[PDB]
Amino acid sequence: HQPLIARDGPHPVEQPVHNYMTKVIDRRALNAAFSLATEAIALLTGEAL
Amino acid sequence: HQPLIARDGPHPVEQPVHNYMTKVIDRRALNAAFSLATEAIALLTGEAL
Repeated sequence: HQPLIARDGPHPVEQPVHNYMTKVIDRRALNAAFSLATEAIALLTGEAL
Repeated sequence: HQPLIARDGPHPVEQPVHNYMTKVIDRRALNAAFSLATEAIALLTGEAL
């Protein structure tokens, strides 16, 4: 809401202005990288023992 | 396990490595001696007293 200042004399008259605006987000879908090993995750998570 | 940063972008999902580093031992000898004369063998033993 942009304010104004009264101006004297032979001048244009200052009018109260407002500005309404919107944006959008941006995704940029992030990844990672993982590597468990064969004879590893099954062995230590309940496949035998 | 090396520090990884989750990566964005259109790249191929980069190759994940989580392994056990193997290293090479060296063998070093650190040799040391001391003499012992023709005395202190007939001595120290009862042989010459």
